[PDB]
Amino acid sequence: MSGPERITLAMTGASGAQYGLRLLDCLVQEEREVHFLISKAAQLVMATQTDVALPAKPQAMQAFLTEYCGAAAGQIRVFGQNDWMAPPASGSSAPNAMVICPCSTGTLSAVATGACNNLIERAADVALKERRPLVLVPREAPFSSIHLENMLKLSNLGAVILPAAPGFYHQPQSVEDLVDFVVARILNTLGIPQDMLPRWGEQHLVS
Amino acid sequence: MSGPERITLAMTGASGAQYGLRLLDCLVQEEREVHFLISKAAQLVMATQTDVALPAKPQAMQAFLTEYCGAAAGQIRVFGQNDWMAPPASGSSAPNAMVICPCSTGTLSAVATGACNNLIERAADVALKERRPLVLVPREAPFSSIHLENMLKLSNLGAVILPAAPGFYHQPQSVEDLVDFVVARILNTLGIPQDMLPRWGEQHLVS
Amino acid sequence: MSGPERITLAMTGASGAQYGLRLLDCLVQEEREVHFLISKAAQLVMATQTDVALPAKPQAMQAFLTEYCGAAAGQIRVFGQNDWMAPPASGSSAPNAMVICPCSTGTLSAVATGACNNLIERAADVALKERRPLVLVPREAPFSSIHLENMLKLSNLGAVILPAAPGFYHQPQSVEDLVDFVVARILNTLGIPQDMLPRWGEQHLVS
Amino acid sequence: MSGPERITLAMTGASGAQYGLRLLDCLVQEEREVHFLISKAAQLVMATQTDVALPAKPQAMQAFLTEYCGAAAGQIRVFGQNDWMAPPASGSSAPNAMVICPCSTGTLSAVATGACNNLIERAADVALKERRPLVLVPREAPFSSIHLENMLKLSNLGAVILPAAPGFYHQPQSVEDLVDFVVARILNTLGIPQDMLPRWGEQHLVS
Amino acid sequence: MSGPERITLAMTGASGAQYGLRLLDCLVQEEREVHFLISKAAQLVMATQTDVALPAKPQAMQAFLTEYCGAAAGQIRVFGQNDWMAPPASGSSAPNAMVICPCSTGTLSAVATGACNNLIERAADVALKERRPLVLVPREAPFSSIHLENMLKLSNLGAVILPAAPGFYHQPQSVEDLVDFVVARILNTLGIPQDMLPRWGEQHLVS
Amino acid sequence: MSGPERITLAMTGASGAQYGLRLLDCLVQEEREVHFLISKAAQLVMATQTDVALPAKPQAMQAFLTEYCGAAAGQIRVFGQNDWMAPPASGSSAPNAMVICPCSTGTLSAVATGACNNLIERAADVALKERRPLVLVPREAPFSSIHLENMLKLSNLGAVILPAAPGFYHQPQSVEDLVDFVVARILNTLGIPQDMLPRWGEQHLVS
Amino acid sequence: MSGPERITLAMTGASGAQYGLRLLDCLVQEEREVHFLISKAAQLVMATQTDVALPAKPQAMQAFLTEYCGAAAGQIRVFGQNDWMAPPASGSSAPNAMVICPCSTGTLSAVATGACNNLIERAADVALKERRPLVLVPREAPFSSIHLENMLKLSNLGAVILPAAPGFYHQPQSVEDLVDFVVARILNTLGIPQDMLPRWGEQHLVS
Amino acid sequence: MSGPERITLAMTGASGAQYGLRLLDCLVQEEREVHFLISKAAQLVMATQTDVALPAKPQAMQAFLTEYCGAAAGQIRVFGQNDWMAPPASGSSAPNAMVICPCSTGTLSAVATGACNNLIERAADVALKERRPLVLVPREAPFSSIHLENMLKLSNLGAVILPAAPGFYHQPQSVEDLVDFVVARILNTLGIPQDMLPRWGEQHLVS
Ligand SMILES: Cc1cc2nc3c(=O)[nH]c(=O)nc-3n(C[C@H](O)[C@H](O)[C@H](O)COP(=O)(O)O)c2cc1C
Ligand SMILES: Cc1cc2nc3c(=O)[nH]c(=O)nc-3n(C[C@H](O)[C@H](O)[C@H](O)COP(=O)(O)O)c2cc1C
Ligand SMILES: Cc1cc2nc3c(=O)[nH]c(=O)nc-3n(C[C@H](O)[C@H](O)[C@H](O)COP(=O)(O)O)c2cc1C
Ligand SMILES: Cc1cc2nc3c(=O)[nH]c(=O)nc-3n(C[C@H](O)[C@H](O)[C@H](O)COP(=O)(O)O)c2cc1C
Ligand SMILES: Cc1cc2nc3c(=O)[nH]c(=O)nc-3n(C[C@H](O)[C@H](O)[C@H](O)COP(=O)(O)O)c2cc1C
Ligand SMILES: Cc1cc2nc3c(=O)[nH]c(=O)nc-3n(C[C@H](O)[C@H](O)[C@H](O)COP(=O)(O)O)c2cc1C
Ligand SMILES: Cc1cc2nc3c(=O)[nH]c(=O)nc-3n(C[C@H](O)[C@H](O)[C@H](O)COP(=O)(O)O)c2cc1C
Ligand SMILES: Cc1cc2nc3c(=O)[nH]c(=O)nc-3n(C[C@H](O)[C@H](O)[C@H](O)COP(=O)(O)O)c2cc1C
Ligand SMILES: CC(C)=CCOP(=O)(O)O
Ligand SMILES: CC(C)=CCOP(=O)(O)O
Ligand SMILES: CC(C)=CCOP(=O)(O)O
Ligand SMILES: CC(C)=CCOP(=O)(O)O
Ligand SMILES: CC(C)=CCOP(=O)(O)O
Ligand SMILES: CC(C)=CCOP(=O)(O)O
Ligand SMILES: CC(C)=CCOP(=O)(O)O
Ligand SMILES: CC(C)=CCOP(=O)(O)O
Ligand SMILES: [K+]
Ligand SMILES: [K+]
Ligand SMILES: [K+]
Ligand SMILES: [K+]
Ligand SMILES: [K+]
Ligand SMILES: [K+]
Ligand SMILES: [K+]
Ligand SMILES: [K+]
Repeated sequence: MSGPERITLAMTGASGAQYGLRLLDCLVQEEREVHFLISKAAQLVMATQTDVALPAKPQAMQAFLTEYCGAAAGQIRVFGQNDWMAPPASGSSAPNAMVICPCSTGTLSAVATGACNNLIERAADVALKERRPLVLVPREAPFSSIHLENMLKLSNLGAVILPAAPGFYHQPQSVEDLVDFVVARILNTLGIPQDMLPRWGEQHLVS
Repeated sequence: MSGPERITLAMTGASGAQYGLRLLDCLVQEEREVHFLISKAAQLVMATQTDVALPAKPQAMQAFLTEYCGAAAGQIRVFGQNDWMAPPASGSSAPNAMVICPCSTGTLSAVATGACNNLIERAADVALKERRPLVLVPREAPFSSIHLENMLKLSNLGAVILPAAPGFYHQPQSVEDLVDFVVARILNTLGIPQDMLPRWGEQHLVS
Repeated sequence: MSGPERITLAMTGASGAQYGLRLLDCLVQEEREVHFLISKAAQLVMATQTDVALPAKPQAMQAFLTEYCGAAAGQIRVFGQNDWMAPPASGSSAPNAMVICPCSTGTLSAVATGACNNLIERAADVALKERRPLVLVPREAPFSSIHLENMLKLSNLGAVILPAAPGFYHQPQSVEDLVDFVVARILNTLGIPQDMLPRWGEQHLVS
Repeated sequence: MSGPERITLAMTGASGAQYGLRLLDCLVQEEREVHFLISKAAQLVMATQTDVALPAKPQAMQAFLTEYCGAAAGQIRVFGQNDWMAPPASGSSAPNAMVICPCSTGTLSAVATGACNNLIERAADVALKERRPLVLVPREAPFSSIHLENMLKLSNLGAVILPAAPGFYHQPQSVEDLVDFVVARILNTLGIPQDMLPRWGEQHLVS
Repeated sequence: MSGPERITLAMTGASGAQYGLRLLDCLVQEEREVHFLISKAAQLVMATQTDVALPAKPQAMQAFLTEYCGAAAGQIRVFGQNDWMAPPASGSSAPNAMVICPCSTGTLSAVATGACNNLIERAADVALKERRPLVLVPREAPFSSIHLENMLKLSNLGAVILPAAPGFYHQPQSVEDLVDFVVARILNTLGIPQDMLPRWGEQHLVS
Repeated sequence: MSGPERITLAMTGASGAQYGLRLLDCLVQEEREVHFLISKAAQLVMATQTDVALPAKPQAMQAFLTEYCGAAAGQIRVFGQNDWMAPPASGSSAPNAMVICPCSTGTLSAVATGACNNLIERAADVALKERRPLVLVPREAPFSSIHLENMLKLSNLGAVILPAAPGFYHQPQSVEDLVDFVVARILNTLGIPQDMLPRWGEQHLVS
Repeated sequence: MSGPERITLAMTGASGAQYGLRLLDCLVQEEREVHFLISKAAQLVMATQTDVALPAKPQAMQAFLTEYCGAAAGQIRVFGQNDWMAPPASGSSAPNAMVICPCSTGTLSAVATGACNNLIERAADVALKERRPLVLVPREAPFSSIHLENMLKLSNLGAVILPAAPGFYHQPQSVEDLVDFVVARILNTLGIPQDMLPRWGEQHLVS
Repeated sequence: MSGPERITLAMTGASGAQYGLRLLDCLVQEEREVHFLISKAAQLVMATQTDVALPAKPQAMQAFLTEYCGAAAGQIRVFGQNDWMAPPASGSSAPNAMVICPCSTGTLSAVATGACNNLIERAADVALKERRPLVLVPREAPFSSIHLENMLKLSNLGAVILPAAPGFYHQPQSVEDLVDFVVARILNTLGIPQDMLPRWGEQHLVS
């Protein structure tokens, strides 16, 4: 397989739960293992703004998502926000790529300053210290200088800042086509195959 | 009226021509005067990726857009990329708010470094030196450190960096609802009335 | 009216609950709408160091403060520390000026780094990204370099750093006259009328 | 009226006394109140290089300028260099816009570093802490790196750096037309009406 | 004795003469030697805003303060603003702790930039080069970025920035109790005994 | 194969056309696909200073280079300076390593500031945002501070700055041996096999 | 002769064509060789705002200026905006001092960032890398922070930033006397004799 | 003579001994005095990679080089790596220009940080403190960020960073023509006559 075997996928409380769910579904279809983390605010976002009824407790959530995605047994692991026994809490874990999708401005801040107040924050701290892939998908507008300084610091350290800013050059016909644009760019960044967004200019031989 | 009487609206060659057109249409409906600028690459973007057939020459373009938006005579002015006689080229002009929507990474760079290679770039140079509103709507993913340093410099100087990153909390049902989300935030930033996005929590009295 | 129609007033756990209460009372008398936020530590400060018995729950608190200030019905809204449905959580809300009075060093830190761990912190994140007024009233001594770097970053971004450092040039005769000095400066910063502190030198014609 | 009711106009010892006098005269004609400050070196500049015989003492100076400009009684207030009873010494004063025209490199330095050795310097310190308009009109050539760092620091904080660098695009026929160019830009910056410099391109409809 | 034998106490022209006088009185009661410096603006502040009639000349002032505080003969030394023969002008002097209380923003600026235009400024220059204690008690609101950068530079070099920002956790009943709060913190910083402010939590054994 | 399948090779107007041609020829022999870009100034450099007669138009150029290198059909693609349909214009393209050989100081500047005025500049903007290899081969002497700051910024972001500074430790006998030294280092940087420069010390077992 | 034998004089599109022409005329009278460069925007400025009818093409322009100034044959050389065969394009050229008079903010930007999009920009890049004199004569008001950062960077590298900010201490009676003031300062900076501005205080023996 | 009478020529252990020898030979032919310094690693480079058999000891080396270059008696002085009696060790010496050709990355580091571990390093420390010419000829590829930061620091202080990066615009036919290109640029930087590289465009009159 091209790309990582295991992805830590953290959802935080920005608008854009759709991107996180679609990414989870694509990662499952490419037979990757997913370590799934979700914040309390992202639970509120999904509950109040989508019609996905995600159970609260980690075991019930793991069962629901496994069904939602047609995943294989053990393929999706769910860990709670203080579960320091989970692999992402330590750099001695097996290597995983991490994506925070969507990434709230508060989680962006925590990651940039090294705050470790929950497993999502610690898992990012670990990704950075181990030089493992870390992709952040912020969804905010406007971006303040605080936001931008936090993104720049992390980009300078090798994190990928991939805003939830879809393009229109594939002639999107639905919300889903926009969601898929961003998910495709994430998978491209991770080096995981995707067929939602063609390779620009692949057939163009001469100008 | 709340907000500026005159907006300089510059379209550049990022993906997202839809946002610029929708904004132009909303600004016309709020009876503002619009000084319209468009780059050669943004012409290519509109031509090759929308089904708006925008004429090439400024006078023909002014006629087309006036029709497209139902604008009043003289309400939309169009200026070409080297027309230094246009009001935006000088700070002695009547005050206008400026929005670059969408804003390519190259135009973001030019603005942040003070390059003045065309009227769009000069018009931004002028907005900043006069302390007149300047809103940039970048549409790129990922954002590199180069992009982020350019946005941060400009945000620190009082420009508003408003990425084309729509939210989902109004339950969007179409591409157009996403486009309108970003346009609404622009109009909110400018202080111009809009009814596309409700005021969050306006009826919420107690927690 | 001169000045903002709506103020988000956040009280945090620094010494100086008196300033926050006096400001709330003045804002009510100038017929402004107040969105009131208070941290758990500021509850402890008021409980253990004032003889204002503030109820714990938001609805009971809203009733108490409305009585305390002689406010009109709906004039004071109270929101709890995780109530993301409240207007201050989103920039799509109606514009409000925000004052954090008093501002603990921990809340100063959170605001300067973009941490968003409660509604007060998020509401400040929003104020800054929207370019809406944000006034911080720290009460600490000494100020460390950490404190000072956090204040400087925010001042450079357009927040007003207004320490709880009263002046003596109005010949204060009581604690209340000192409290009113600081409240007056806040209201002056906000552009809201006040008659507690005269306009210096207004009658002085020549030197 | 558009623009501020009251302007603090400080003249310091750079070459260009003409600009300060012309500005004072225009501000009087637009019926603004002017709080006039002048340094000892600027007195020497006016005395030795203009044929305006400005009296030394504040009361005599106030009488002379009131005559010179055709001002109304009390319209021009004059304050001496240590008169801390004057409104500009305190932020509790009524709001004024401040212009230092011309601005010597030493006064530029004092303002940028926060030195408060006289009323002009203090009045600028106050303008900056209150977020009130502050315009500096330096007249020096070359600009050293010291000068440029001082201007940049202040520009970054929201002061307007408006060098005494007139333009030629109105076809100036006299020294006075050059002086008026700079005065016009000052008044434009302040938001005060002026008819000396037309609005560039106001009649230009299309390119 | 705990703490320094000799304190250089400089009063400058900020509002808050009360703090400087109260500190002088406490230092006298703890049998310390005080080298007293006062600026011309601080003389104006005391004259116009307190009912302490401080004589102008150093010898007359030394006599007055010695009486005011019940000091011993030679215990208070007074030095004028250009008296370079005074111990504080040279680092070869016997070691003293220095406190500038209150500290105007102009004196803060001078100290941070190394300006040495009077004995107070030089005495601070010396304190910093000798690594002797230097405490600054600014009294200003708002603090501008200029103020904050000057405080941060000095704090980073080991000066103590102790704003005149009293706390309310000792249940102050008068202006004097607020003044004493700040004076207590100064004496704590200096390591000099004081009984005005109890030791927080000294009797609290367990949570 | 070790190393990238596809290289974007941009030639710009520095002295050293020989290096770009030799690299193109080596890349062809290692059966890589080459997306070839050349600036107008680099055309002038090749025309006026080499005896390679490179046709002007992209299709004619593609035919000429395919012959020059003995390339396979479609192996060399040529794109013009505004051809935004070419793969290098978008990060959604298939991954390529990019080398700018030689790299003029103006192209170095454009890349470091994010200017995107042609396809070479955009292609570098894309390489950096996608974290794809980007190698710059400047040929200038002296290097100014402007040059050096631009190289440092890009090196800090992960671009490889490989000046056209050949070594002499392989005992070069001709200009071609010097050219091959630099080309070898490029291919080593890219991870592409080369046999022009031996592996230093590969047979040295002990000191 | 004192000063340089050869000056590269670049005119760019700021207001102030008069200064460039007057300087050219003075340089000719001091029998210097002038390599003359002019941008397209500066052609528009001269055409639309002076009554100097400057031919478009370099040879016709060289003939016109030679007549205008009474220059000797070959004394004025004119080079077009892409003529890389001209001496200023290379540091291997004979040494020249360079002056950009007037200097637009866009040309200031290009020089400060190292952009080399035309011969003027390259010629400045070369001046800086060779440590040859480079004088920039900006004419803008206000100066933004972008402008000021660009000037500071270049001043720190040894370029002379000489704004078109004339002085009044020679009692100017006409526009021409103001123009000559700035030209005199340029010639003083270059070390070329001039008799338009006396040497300040040359006859003053004692104070 | 144009240029310096005395050059300190230091050879260090980068590849490119040829440049140092050729420069020494040209300096001798222009009848300059040369103070020659060579590191132990540069001895190894010359020994193992050239067929110049340079004696080890300073006196034997001085004799050999005097013969090699056809120098006059005393024209070449050789000093060993700890000979602090040599003129270059002190700024009280007669002024010399210094060139380090070639300049290893370790010697570049030492110079940039002020390390003074041998006479070459000290001689550069002295050149910089005396503001005497200092030219560094690094020969490395790639340049790391460490290298680039060290070059930038020194360039900012007025050292000339002249990489061993020859140009091809004189149609080089041999290794020697490339070596001579770099040597010519060095001599141009020093202001010493050379006829190896023509003056670009000297005969080009018009574009
Ligand atoms: C409906 C809803 C939408 C939100 N949308 C955003 C958003 O788009 N961007 C953002 O930064 N925060 C948004 N927030 C706020 C955060 O959820 C909040 O700041 C929270 O503290 C984030 O916590 P977390 O980072 O642990 O998920 C939203 C909250 C809610 C309730
Ligand atoms: C179809 C198309 C889509 C593009 N989309 C983007 C984009 O989303 N973001 C971007 O920064 N550049 C995009 N570009 C590239 C720019 O158009 C290019 O860098 C150009 O130089 C911008 O010039 P301008 O800033 O003058 O409009 C796109 C180009 C094309 C043809
Ligand atoms: C009685 C009392 C007084 C306090 N006074 C201060 C103070 O003056 N300044 C301060 O920064 N923190 C003070 N604190 C501490 C904070 O309350 C504490 O750091 C807390 O975490 C702040 O949380 P908050 O920012 O959410 O309100 C005080 C706490 C108590 C109990
Ligand atoms: C005739 C004259 C002209 C001066 N022109 C300038 C000038 O153009 N720019 C400047 O910075 N200083 C100029 N100075 C010097 C200042 O006046 C001097 O540095 C003084 O200290 C400024 O003090 P002030 O800032 O309190 O007015 C001039 C002085 C005189 C006498
Ligand atoms: C009544 C009065 C009150 C003042 N209060 C303050 C103050 O609170 N803070 C301050 O920085 N300056 C204040 N100033 C201004 C200064 O005294 C002024 O800037 C002066 O130059 C300070 O000089 P000094 O630092 O030598 O004492 C006040 C002045 C007066 C007359
Ligand atoms: C013959 C010739 C040689 C040049 N050599 C160099 C060089 O070695 N380094 C350089 O930075 N620029 C050199 N230039 C200049 C550039 O070509 C010029 O600055 C141009 O604008 C670069 O444009 P480009 O980056 O789009 O290729 C040379 C130009 C010519 C004509
Ligand atoms: C009549 C006229 C006057 C101008 N005056 C100025 C000016 O004073 N300062 C400036 O920076 N730009 C001015 N500009 C704008 C520039 O000419 C413009 O930004 C252009 O791109 C500069 O290009 P250049 O630097 O290649 O000459 C003016 C343009 C015109 C038409
Ligand atoms: C054959 C040879 C070639 C070397 N070439 C280089 C080179 O090109 N660049 C470089 O920085 N170091 C090169 N080095 C390494 C240095 O000589 C080494 O780092 C040494 O410590 C430099 O010491 P010096 O600066 O006192 O001369 C080379 C060494 C040898 C043996
Ligand atoms: C949960 C855990 C064992 C953390 C320690 O991990 P690491 O050594 O800090 O990478
Ligand atoms: C096109 C024009 C007159 C530009 C000059 O404007 P400004 O004086 O630089 O604001
Ligand atoms: C609670 C809420 C809808 C937050 C989203 O606000 P915004 O789009 O980030 O200003
Ligand atoms: C002259 C005077 C009362 C200065 C105090 O003003 P502020 O409180 O520092 O704005
Ligand atoms: C007044 C005096 C002797 C100052 C010299 O003191 P120091 O040597 O600078 O500490
Ligand atoms: C030419 C093109 C479709 C550019 C958009 O690419 P990307 O989304 O900015 O990587
Ligand atoms: C036009 C030309 C030969 C440019 C090369 O000059 P240089 O070697 O970069 O000073
Ligand atoms: C070898 C020697 C006398 C070094 C002292 O030189 P300098 O005073 O540091 O320039
Ligand atoms: K598109
Ligand atoms: K949502
Ligand atoms: K007072
Ligand atoms: K003009
Ligand atoms: K308290
Ligand atoms: K070698
Ligand atoms: K004058
Ligand atoms: K060449």
